[PDB]
Amino acid sequence: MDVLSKGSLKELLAHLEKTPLEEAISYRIGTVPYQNVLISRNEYYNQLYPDTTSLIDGVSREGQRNVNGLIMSIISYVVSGSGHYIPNIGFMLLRRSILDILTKHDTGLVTNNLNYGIIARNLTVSKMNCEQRKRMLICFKLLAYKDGNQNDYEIYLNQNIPLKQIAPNFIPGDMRTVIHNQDQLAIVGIPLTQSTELSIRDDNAKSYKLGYVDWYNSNSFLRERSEFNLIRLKDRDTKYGKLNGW
Amino acid sequence: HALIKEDLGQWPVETGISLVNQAGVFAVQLANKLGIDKPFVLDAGSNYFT
Amino acid sequence: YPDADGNDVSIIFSGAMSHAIFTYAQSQWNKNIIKLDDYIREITLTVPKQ
Amino acid sequence: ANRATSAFLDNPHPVGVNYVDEGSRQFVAVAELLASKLIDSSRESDESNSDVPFVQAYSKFADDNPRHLRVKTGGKMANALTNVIRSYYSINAPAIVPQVEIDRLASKATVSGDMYNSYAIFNSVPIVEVLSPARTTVSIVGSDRADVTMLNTGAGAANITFNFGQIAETVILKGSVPFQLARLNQPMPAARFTYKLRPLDGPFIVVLPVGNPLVISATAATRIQVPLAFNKALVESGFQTAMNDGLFDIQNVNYYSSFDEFIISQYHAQDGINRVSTCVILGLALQAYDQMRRALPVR
Amino acid sequence: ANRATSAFLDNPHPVGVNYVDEGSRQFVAVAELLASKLIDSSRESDESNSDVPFVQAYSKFADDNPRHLRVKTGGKMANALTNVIRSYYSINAPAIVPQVEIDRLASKATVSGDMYNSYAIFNSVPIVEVLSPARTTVSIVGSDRADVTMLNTGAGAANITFNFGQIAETVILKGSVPFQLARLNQPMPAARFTYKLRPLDGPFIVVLPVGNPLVISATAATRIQVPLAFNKALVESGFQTAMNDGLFDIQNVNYYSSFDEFIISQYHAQDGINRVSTCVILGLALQAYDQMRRALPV
Amino acid sequence: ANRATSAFLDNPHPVGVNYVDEGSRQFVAVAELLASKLIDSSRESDESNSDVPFVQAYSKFADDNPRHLRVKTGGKMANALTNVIRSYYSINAPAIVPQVEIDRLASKATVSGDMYNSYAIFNSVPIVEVLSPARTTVSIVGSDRADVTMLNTGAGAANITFNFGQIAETVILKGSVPFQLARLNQPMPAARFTYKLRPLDGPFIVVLPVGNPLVISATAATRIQVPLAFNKALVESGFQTAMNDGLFDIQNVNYYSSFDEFIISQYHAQDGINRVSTCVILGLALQAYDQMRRALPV
Repeated sequence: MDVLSKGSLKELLAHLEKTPLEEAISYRIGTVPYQNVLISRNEYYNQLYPDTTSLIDGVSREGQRNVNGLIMSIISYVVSGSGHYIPNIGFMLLRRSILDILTKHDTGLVTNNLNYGIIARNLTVSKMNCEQRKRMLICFKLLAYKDGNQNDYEIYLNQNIPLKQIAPNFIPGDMRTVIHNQDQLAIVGIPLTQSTELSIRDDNAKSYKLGYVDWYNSNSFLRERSEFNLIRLKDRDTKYGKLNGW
Repeated sequence: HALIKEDLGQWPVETGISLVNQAGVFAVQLANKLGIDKPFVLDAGSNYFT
Repeated sequence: YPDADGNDVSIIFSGAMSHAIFTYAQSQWNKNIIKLDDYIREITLTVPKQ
Repeated sequence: ANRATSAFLDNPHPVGVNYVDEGSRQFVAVAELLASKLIDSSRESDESNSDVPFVQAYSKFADDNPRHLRVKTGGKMANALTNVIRSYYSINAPAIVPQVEIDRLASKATVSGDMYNSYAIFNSVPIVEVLSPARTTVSIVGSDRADVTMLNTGAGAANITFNFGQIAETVILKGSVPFQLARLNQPMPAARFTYKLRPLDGPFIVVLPVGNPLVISATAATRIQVPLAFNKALVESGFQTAMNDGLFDIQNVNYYSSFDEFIISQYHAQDGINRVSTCVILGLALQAYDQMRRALPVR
Repeated sequence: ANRATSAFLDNPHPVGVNYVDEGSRQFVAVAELLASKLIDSSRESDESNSDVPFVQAYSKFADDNPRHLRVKTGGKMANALTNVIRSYYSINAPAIVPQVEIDRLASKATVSGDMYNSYAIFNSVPIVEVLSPARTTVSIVGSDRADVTMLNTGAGAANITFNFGQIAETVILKGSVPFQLARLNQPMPAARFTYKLRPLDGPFIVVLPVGNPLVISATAATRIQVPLAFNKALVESGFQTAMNDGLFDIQNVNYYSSFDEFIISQYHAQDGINRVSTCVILGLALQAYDQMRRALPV
Repeated sequence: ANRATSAFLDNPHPVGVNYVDEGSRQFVAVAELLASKLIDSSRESDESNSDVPFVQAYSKFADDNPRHLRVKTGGKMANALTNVIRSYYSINAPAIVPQVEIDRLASKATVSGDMYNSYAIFNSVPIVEVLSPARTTVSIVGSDRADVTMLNTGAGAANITFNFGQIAETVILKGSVPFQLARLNQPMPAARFTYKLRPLDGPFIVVLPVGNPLVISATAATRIQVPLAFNKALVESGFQTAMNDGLFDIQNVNYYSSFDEFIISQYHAQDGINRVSTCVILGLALQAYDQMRRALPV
């Protein structure tokens, strides 16, 4: 809910630096990602409404234990607000922040073999709005410059002309580009009636939209009560035990 | 010998007249005596000694 | 002694009906004590959308 | 030997694994409480010929003041409840309700989400296995009251083995004519009309004579922990409404006549002790579903 | 070829046409509401240690105060409710209660006689016909759970046709042994224990192998629109009470075991929609009757 | 001649003879009233955020205050209620509860009623005997809905005698195929599907043709005087709980599936008029046991 309200590249990057990977992942099994299902939308139809599940719905789904699974969960969190279920990630990765997973080499994750075309297909980029595509391209560009695969990012953009039109105009190394960026990446925001939408993505997105006004006021006190005497998880000092399976 | 008694007063009742009617009238009096007829919050966290 | 929510629980020797009547009245009034944020939400539902 | 089993105990489909945490149990409990208030407000509205009691209850339920041009279906809470009911029934049902919605709807009232306050008695009789020799014929018919018809054709009396499982608490057997029943490796008592058995005690052998068919009627009672708001009359009515509306039309699932059979069939699975908890939650949701549709009718 | 049918579905008798209008519907709603207060007045009397709550409840229901030398009967409303129930069951029953008396009793409490603001589930399984070929025996037993016993003494497998009507919403079939069932002009699937089917789909063919008998248990669910004050448990008890008291004792009518069978049998008549509305109003009247007579036995 | 009887009608065991006086009857009514307030209070406490209604309800019921560490046994009222239920079932039960303790518990509340104020309808069908000739075979299965399957393999039509006793009010007979039934030494009518009979009319003869078997389904209704607070749904569930908790495990006793079967079996016996009085008291005790246990599981 907080990641969706960020409307600037500066605010989105600042949030990712503060947020650990734990809130990008989820601990709920969910269902299989791609599946033709019939859902009940009684506000419109007596019959069951056909739809296809995906990873863009704000609902947890099963993900494999690999770098592709971790990347998909991070992007889904940015573009949808809810991550995926990757089993037993490990303490060392969960304590790192999202941006360091995307842009730093000390995390212990190899991302040199990522295929951008396959990730977009798996994330169903076709059923994404303008804001979501921009956020996905921000994550792709950060990974591309981290591993030196800047050429592959350009090849992917050239193959997808519509994405090339709305691509972000920032260079990850430079800071002048981030300061002067003028993109609008906000998905949720204060304005809508308490009604139901037909699609799973549209219904879940509207649920975030209607709950943002209430979340703006109620989160302050309830949060502060939780970590009144709690040590911050992000970059927590430890004995640096091990990283298993990566 | 010793004992503990709860003193809530003496409220006589007439046999011929309706008991629910008398109980309702006595209920208004009892609520006023206990001070619970009007909205209130108990503030009894300060009366202690260490 | 303090409770989980921050309230103060007083344990005293008292009568049975005095405890029952007083504590029941507390529950009834507390049913209508709500947070300000919840009150604002109730108000907003009874006014036009603007 | 021949094997006979009750139809409703054959291959119970897996149940949902989502919406079973404490937050989701609170959401179902909140829905059931608010659905009940809706039906009481509907009676008060009819009696007083005013929409004030209904508007107040619908606003508390749907968080949206009713409008003439639109259609009243329960709002977002109804959408979440209906789709959550589907998820409990089968694993193949999708999980589409986000958890920001569940937490938001769980806060509309204060209720204890514990589902183990009280108990309930379910009457479905489980006959897992009836074993008969080659000369005999055995037929099992019924769910609430199982009727077992046995006919012996061979020369001598036959022994029939009854297996009632290990979950049912008590089982009462009645015969059209007096019959002989005993345990494994136990003397046969004199012929009686009715027997009371403990299914945990062991397999039971029935001596079947060669003369005339013997019909044994079985009735069982089992105890399953349920919340204090559980009401069997409402849950059963909610079950049929869900089946009629098509909420249970998922691929590769089994269909049951009543909620009695559904919960008992799921209990007798390999991991039934964990499946019953989900079914109880589905039962409370169905009771909330029943009260909600009866208050808001759609033809 | 033989055909078999459910016993309770045979020859539904015509129902009454009086006491269906708005004023009469509100009389039944008032009678149900006031009779309910009569039962609850007993619990109030226990708590209040006095008979005043009961006296108030009976005075409103009967327009007369209770007496100790008289057996409490209910007065005009009890007489009106009893006679109105008789008219509902048969068209041969007289309509004795005047309209003016109905309007006066309908003004006692504020209600709306809307009988279409809710629904109920009725569990009577309708088997209109079962068509079987020669050398095949078919027996239909039961009304709430219908058991069909099928025996094939012939040389080969037989095809038996089921017709569940066009009214029931769902029917679930559970067999003693796995069997094959399919719609007309459809291929047969693998043998399964349970089938869920919509009667509107069409006649169903079940394959009967030669050997031991096959028994199929049928459970059906039907949705009928009823008033919000409807309670199936009270209606069912009222049906048995009225039958015992002889309110249904009239020439040239049929007798049913339960109200579930009565309403479904009438719904499957030549024009069953005309009789469903009257049957539901009879249900509310019976629910009022059960409460009134249990509080005031006679 | 062959004789076939219902299973549940065979050998009703003697019912206990203690705790049936006016004072003991008052105790059961008070226990039922206090238990109902307990379960209603428990629901309100769960609905609300505070536990006041349950604390008062349990204090009145158990004569002590609830504790978070000790278990909620229900007090001496729960102990007395459990033991009297044991005594009511069989005459061989101990019945060692002092009468002074019963009177003390009966003074907690006062009840404005008795055990004969109202009535209830019981649906078990009594089939005392079915008499058949040498060649025919008759099987009776069922208690809520009796199903009598008769098959004729002789030369010609046979006559089957039905005895429904003299206690039941009305019995409804339905058949798989139309059949003829008439009273003893009376002409037979044309074949019909459903018959309505008064068991006191006399033994009934049924014409059984040679050929396919005939199955007759019987439903009966009996009226028994009960207190106004009687509820069959609560009594039936209380009956199952008592059996599961082992309150009925006594030597030389009979076991029944439902309380409806138990009360009809006792009524259809010599001195059955005196037995139903104790069975009704036991039924109301089971109502209190159900409500008390569902609020305080152990």
